[PDB]
Order: sequence, then structure tokens, then C-alpha cells
Amino acid sequence: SGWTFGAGAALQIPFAMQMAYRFNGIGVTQNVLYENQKLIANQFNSAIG
Amino acid sequence: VVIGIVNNTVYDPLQPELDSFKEELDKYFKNHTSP
Amino acid sequence: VVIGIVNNTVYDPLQPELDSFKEELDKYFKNHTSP
Ligand SMILES: *[C@@H]1O[C@H](CO)[C@@H](O[C@@H]2O[C@H](CO)[C@@H](O[C@@H]3O[C@H](CO)[C@@H](O)[C@H](O)[C@@H]3O)[C@H](O)[C@H]2NC(C)=O)[C@H](O)[C@H]1NC(C)=O
Ligand SMILES: *[C@@H]1O[C@H](CO)[C@@H](O[C@@H]2O[C@H](CO)[C@@H](O)[C@H](O)[C@H]2NC(C)=O)[C@H](O)[C@H]1NC(C)=O
Ligand SMILES: *[C@@H]1O[C@H](CO)[C@@H](O)[C@H](O)[C@H]1NC(C)=O
Ligand SMILES: *[C@@H]1O[C@H](CO)[C@@H](O)[C@H](O)[C@H]1NC(C)=O
Repeated sequence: SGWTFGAGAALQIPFAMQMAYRFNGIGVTQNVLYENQKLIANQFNSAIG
Repeated sequence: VVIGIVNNTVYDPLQPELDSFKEELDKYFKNHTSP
Repeated sequence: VVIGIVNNTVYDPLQPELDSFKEELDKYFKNHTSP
């Protein structure tokens, strides 16, 4: 549900799309995530290990 | 490269601004081409 | 529906970027239909 479950009813949203909103808050456009989704995912799975 | 993209069409805001103008130009063109 | 709305003319730059060309496009047609 992203971050909308703390201010009312929880609304679902695909995870690959939710992160595109978090980038949009940083200051980078969302097109940098979709064009690098595979690289970013491989860069996040390794980090948690 | 974008995973899961879908198919549709995007309407140019100028498209009605030219479909009613270039055709208007075309209608003006038709106003002199036929005779 | 909105309370307190008022009248005025919304100057749309889309028009001078065509009207000035309408001053040129129709001028071409006027220069084209006159002879
Ligand atoms: C969205 O629409 C576009 C077309 O506007 C679709 O692209 C087209 O996809 C087909 C796949 O069946 C391509 O056919 C392929 O042709 C090659 C020869 O070039 C052949 O070797 C393949 O076996 C296949 O038959 C077609 O070429 C392609 N259109 C263009 C202009 O390349 C696209 O698939 C649509 N997307 C969705 C999600 O429906
Ligand atoms: C804003 O402009 C509109 C459009 O002309 C005005 O609505 C008309 O006002 C006249 C009076 O001047 C009436 O006779 C018409 O019946 C109105 N038309 C409609 C569809 O209601 C409106 O009065 C103007 N308002 C202001 C504050 O200038
Ligand atoms: C066609 O041109 C004439 C002048 O050459 C003009 O009077 C007429 O209005 C034009 N037709 C249209 C549909 O505007
Ligand atoms: C009108 O057209 C003629 C040729 O058809 C051209 O020489 C002339 O410069 C044109 N006039 C204007 C004001 O564009």
C-alpha cells in the first residue's frame, strides 16, 4: 500500500511503480527508474545481504 | 526498455488547433485550387 | 459554479503565434486569390 496506509484506508499500488514516486520526491524524474529497474533491483538485493 | 508499457495514442493540443486550422488552410486552399 | 468569478479576456499566446501568422498565412492567400 505504499505510504497511504497511515492516513486512512490502505490503497494498493504495484511496488515497481511506488518507488517511482519516491524518486520524484528526491528531485530526479521518474524516467531514471524504469530505464534502470533491473540495475537498481540488483543493486538493492545485494545490499540487504 | 520500459517493462509493461501499453499501446494507445496521444493527442497533440495543437492537433485540434491545426485540424481546425490546417484544414481551414486546406479549405482556404480548396477555395482557389478548384477554379 | 464557483462563487465570486469575474469576467475578462484571457489573452492566449497561442493566438499571436497563429494570428500574426494568420496575418501572414491569410495575407499569402489574399496575395494568392487577388491575382
Ligand atoms: C503496440 O503496437 C505496436 C505496433 O504499432 C506493436 O509492435 C509490433 O509488434 C509486432 C509483434 O507481433 C511486430 O511484428 C514482428 O515483425 C517482425 C518483422 O519486423 C517479425 O520478425 C516478428 O516475428 C513479429 O511478427 C511488429 O513489427 C511491431 N511493429 C513495428 C512497427 O515494429 C507492439 O507489439 C504493440 N504492443 C503491445 C503491448 O500490444
Ligand atoms: C459575464 O459575462 C456573461 C456573458 O455575457 C454575463 O452573462 C450574461 O449577462 C447578461 C447581462 O449583461 C444577461 O442578459 C445574460 O442573460 C447573461 N447570460 C447568461 C448565460 O447568464 C454575465 O452577466 C457577466 N458577469 C459580469 C459580472 O460581468
Ligand atoms: C473564398 O475566397 C473568397 C475571396 O476570394 C472569400 O470571399 C470567401 O469567403 C472564401 N471562402 C470561404 C469559405 O471563406
Ligand atoms: C505576393 O506574391 C508575389 C509572388 O506571387 C511576391 O513577389 C510578393 O512579394 C508577395 N507579397 C507579399 C506581401 O508577400
